[PDB]
Amino acid sequence: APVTHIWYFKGVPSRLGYLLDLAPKDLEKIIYFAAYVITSVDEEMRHNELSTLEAEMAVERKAVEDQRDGELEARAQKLEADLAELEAEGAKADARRKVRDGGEREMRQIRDRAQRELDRLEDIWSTFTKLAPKQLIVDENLYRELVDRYGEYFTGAMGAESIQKLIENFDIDAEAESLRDVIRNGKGQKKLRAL
Amino acid sequence: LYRRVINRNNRLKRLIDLGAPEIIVNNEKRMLQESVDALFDNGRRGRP
Amino acid sequence: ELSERGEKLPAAQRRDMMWICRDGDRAKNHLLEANLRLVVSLAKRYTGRGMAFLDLIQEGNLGLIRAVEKFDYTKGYKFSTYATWWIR
DNA sequence: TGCATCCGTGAGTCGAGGGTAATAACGGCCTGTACGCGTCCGTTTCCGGCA
DNA sequence: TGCCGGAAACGGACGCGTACAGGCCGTATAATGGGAGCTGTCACGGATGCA
Repeated sequence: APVTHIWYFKGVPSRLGYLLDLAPKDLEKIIYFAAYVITSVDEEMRHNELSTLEAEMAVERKAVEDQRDGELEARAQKLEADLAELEAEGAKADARRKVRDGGEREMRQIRDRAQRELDRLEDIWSTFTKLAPKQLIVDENLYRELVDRYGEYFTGAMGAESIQKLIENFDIDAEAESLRDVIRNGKGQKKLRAL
Repeated sequence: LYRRVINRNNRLKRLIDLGAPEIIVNNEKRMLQESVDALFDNGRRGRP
Repeated sequence: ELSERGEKLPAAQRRDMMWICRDGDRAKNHLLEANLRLVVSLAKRYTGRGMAFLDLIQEGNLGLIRAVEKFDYTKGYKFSTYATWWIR
C-alpha cells in the first residue's frame, strides 16, 4: 500500500498542506487513519436526484413520525389503563399520580429519542447535500451511514491511497491561476496565505 | 528499520490477500506508514 | 460446483444463497472485531524483547484469524479456550 | 484581529575510551544438504641402473 | 652428480546410505482494552487554533 514521505507532511511549512489547501492537523488525521476524506463527488447525479432523495427523506421522516404518533397512542392507552386501575381502588393521592408522572416521563424520553433521531437524519442529509472534495468526515459511524445510504454520487477513502487520489484529481494550472487572482485582489491574511 | 519496513509490508500483503476486517487492515497500513516515517526521519513525529 | 456446466438457477434461490454467503462473511468479521480484545490482552505480556507491542498485536490478530477459520461449535467449548492456543 | 501555545534549531575546541530483562514443548514427516570410502589425474619421492 | 623416464602416494569428481537441519502442523476448562516516563537552556522565527 502507498506511503507518504514524511518531509513534505511534517516540517516548518507543510508542503502537502500548502499544495492541497489542507491544515496539517487534518492532513495528519487523513494519512494516519483517524478521519475519512471525500476524494471526489459527482455533480450531475446529485443535481438530478436531489428531488427524489428529498422525497425519500420526506417519506422516511413521515414513517418515523407515524411511529412517533403510534407511540403517543400506545402511551394514551397505557395512561387510560393506569387511570382505570388507580381511580377505582383505594390509594394515596400522590400514589394515584405517581404512575401518571412516570408515564409522562417515559413519553418525554420517547419523544426526546425521536427528536434525536430526527436531528441525526437532518444532519446526515445536510452533510450529504453540502458534500465537497477535501472535506473530512469524522464520526466513522456517520460516514458509514452516509456511504450505505448514498453509495453513489461520490467516492471517499482514507489514508495514503486517498491522498494519492486527491493529488491525482488536481489541476495545477487552475490552482495557480486562482492563487494569482487571490494575490491580486485579496488583502491581508488571505493574501499572505495565498502567497 | 529496514527489517521493520519489510516485515510490516509483508504482513500487510498477507492480511490483504487473506481477507481481513477494515480495522486490522487500516491498523497494519498505519503500522507501515509509521515505520517508513521512522526510517526516513526518526523522532520527527511521535516518540522516537 | 454449480457454476461450470450447471443450471440457470432461479432468481430467488440465487439471491438467497448469495445473501447467506455474504452473511457468513459478515458474521466472521463481527466475531473478529469482537475478539480482538482477547488478542491484545494475550499480547500485553510478550512485549519488552525484540518486537514492538503493536507488531505483537498484529501477529495476534493473524493467529485469531486462523483460529476462527479452524474453530467449530459442536464440541461445546468456549471460543476463548480454543482461540488462546492459536493466538499464543 | 491579537494572544497563547507549540514546535524546531543550535548551543567547541584536542586525548581518555571497544561486549545488555522477562518461556508449554513435543510427534510425524519430509525434502534437502552433506559427507565418508574408493579410483581416477597429477605432483613429490623412489629407486634400478647409469654416465 | 645430475638427469631421464617412468613409477608410488595425496587429492578433484562422485552413487550411496545415513545424519540432521529446518520447517510445517497442532495442540480444548478458563482467560477479553499497555506500562510509562517524563516535565533545570535560550533566543529566534513562524505556523496554528481560538476568543
